[PDB]
Amino acid sequence: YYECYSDVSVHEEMIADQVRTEAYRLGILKNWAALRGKTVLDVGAGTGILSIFCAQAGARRVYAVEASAIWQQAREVVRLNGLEDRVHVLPGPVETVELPERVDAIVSEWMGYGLLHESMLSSVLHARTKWLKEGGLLLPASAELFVAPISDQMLEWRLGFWSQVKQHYGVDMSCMESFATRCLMGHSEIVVQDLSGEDVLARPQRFAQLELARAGLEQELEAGVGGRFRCSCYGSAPLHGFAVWFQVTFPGPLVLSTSPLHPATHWKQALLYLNEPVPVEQDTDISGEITLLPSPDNPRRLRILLRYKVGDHEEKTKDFAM
Amino acid sequence: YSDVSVHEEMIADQVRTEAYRLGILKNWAALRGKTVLDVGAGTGILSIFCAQAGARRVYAVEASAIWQQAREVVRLNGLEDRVHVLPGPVETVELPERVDAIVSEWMGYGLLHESMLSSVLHARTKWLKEGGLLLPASAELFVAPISDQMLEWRLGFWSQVKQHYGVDMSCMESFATRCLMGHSEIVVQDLSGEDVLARPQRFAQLELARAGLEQELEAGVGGRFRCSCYGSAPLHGFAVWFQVTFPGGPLVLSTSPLHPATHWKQALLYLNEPVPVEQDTDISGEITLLPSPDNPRRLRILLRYKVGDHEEKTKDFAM
Ligand SMILES: NC(=[NH2+])NCC[C@H]1O[C@@H](n2cnc3c(N)ncnc32)[C@H](O)[C@@H]1O
Ligand SMILES: NC(=[NH2+])NCC[C@H]1O[C@@H](n2cnc3c(N)ncnc32)[C@H](O)[C@@H]1O
Repeated sequence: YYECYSDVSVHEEMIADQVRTEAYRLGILKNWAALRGKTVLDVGAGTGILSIFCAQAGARRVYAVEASAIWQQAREVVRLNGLEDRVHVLPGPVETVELPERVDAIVSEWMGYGLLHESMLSSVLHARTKWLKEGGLLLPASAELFVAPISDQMLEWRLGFWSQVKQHYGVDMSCMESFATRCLMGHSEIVVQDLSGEDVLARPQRFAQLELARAGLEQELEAGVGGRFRCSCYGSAPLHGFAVWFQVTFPGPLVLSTSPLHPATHWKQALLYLNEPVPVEQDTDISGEITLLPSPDNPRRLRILLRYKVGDHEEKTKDFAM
Repeated sequence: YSDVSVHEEMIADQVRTEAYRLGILKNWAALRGKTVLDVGAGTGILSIFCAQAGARRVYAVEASAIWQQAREVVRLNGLEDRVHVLPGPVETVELPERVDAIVSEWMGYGLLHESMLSSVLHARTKWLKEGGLLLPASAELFVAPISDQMLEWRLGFWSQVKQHYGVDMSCMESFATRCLMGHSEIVVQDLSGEDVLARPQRFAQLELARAGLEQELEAGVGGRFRCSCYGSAPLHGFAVWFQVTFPGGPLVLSTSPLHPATHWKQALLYLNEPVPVEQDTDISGEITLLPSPDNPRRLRILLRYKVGDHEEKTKDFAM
């Protein structure tokens, strides 16, 4: 983990994510009145680009706390922009860092795949408890989870591939389709893949909301985060499972979304495949509940417990891990 | 290989699958009425190509659980009379006769990574008749110095941050070069002809009919090379790729960046830093493909090179 964020690739991926980086830039600059002349704490600053956005927004003092080796690159970026007097890159975890003062605001890019995989939300909440002033600002302030049933067209392509071999090469391989379905759908993994609007089978349902200012959100991460949903299918298509994505809200309201209906990001969406495709029709009712949990082996690994019911079928469950 | 994705990836590789189909079908005269051994048949698609080419019998040996799907595929094509799927490794399988030909899809990344060449050589010694047909029959290894254009854009990205967000990050290019080039790992990436700095050089050839080739793989495979640069560009390292040659009745399946792309792409051997070169800059050296000391299935590459008047350097790559 320390080895990943000390490398260039993940930071190159995060900054080249134009939708994400421009959203944080605007969400910060939009809060100029709340940041002008104030102090900011950046949890997991990486290269320090968000700390510099806060200084450009008028912040008097920004502390860029970064645990991996990339803090030495953040120091170089900050001096390269002539900002080391206002932006102080501090190495180490935010839980053991020593600030000279409680800060007026906390900014952090903490979200992982499925919102909570390999996430540093607990590190941000730990910094909110220890260093945020009473009534301080949080950027982003909240995260919203969404779910929708899907008919993954790419999966349908990989499933029908074996029925298409004979047209191209003359060898009938349609008997592979039953075997390919079990291999691509029978597993219990969370699949990270980006879908389009054509894949969405019903109206996306918002099933959970996390307000980062709430005390006790820390304990609820251990118990599990999620909620219940109900939707009606747009039309007839094979139900492959569900897509789970998130958005974060900045106090303005600016929204950074990872929805398939909105421009793509590096998070894509988290796909929960059923064991087999399920035929559904227009106005088919799909209800259930989804819980985002830490894996019992690794508290940084996202586990998702799915409970669902399709029409008159009996309620089923499935247990996913990243 | 009991999972579908690797077989789906192999068959979706149109350049690879069509080359094997033609190397088999164009050998109809040599395969008509003859027997074929398919080493690692997987789904059995190559064994059915050999049947259409005219083979009187094909033994499709497969060691993973995918042999049950190949058993179904052969039945679905009405060919279980002359195509027989036999489970287990080719080293312990019992055939009723020696065969006239061997067909096998055995090449891995860098030709010899997660390859089954030894199993094919084991089957050549045990089951192939004298002078029998091998499909493919040989493999040719190539090297060319490269200026990776994708690597240069990944390096130049940090100087472009100030234009969009107003934060200068050009100090990262020095740090990104060490991280993307200072490692000692074989990078599997596909290049184009624009990346090639000099005329590709063949530095080794493997003849699959040769007994004792298996012992030579364990000592190392490769040879020397010499090339002069096309023009001026930063030298980032060397790309290694292969081609397999079928006996004609001569079709070649290439993984060169100058030829249509395959799933093997090319094996990129990056230097620690970029090296400026110009037109007619002579690059000489030697490359050896070896089994890793930790894992004999894992490809290691010893690179020894000299750029112009610079001192001869070496670098030790693994997959
Ligand atoms: N946004 C994400 N999904 N991940 C961002 C992780 C970034 O925050 C850094 N980071 C993670 N946890 C911490 C922590 N407790 N304290 C400081 N930096 C941290 C990590 O080094 C990397 O730069
Ligand atoms: N990896 C490749 N270059 N080709 C695919 C390997 C295929 O050959 C099969 N295979 C590999 N080694 C052997 C062996 N010794 N005997 C039989 N089948 C084998 C493997 O199960 C898979 O279906």
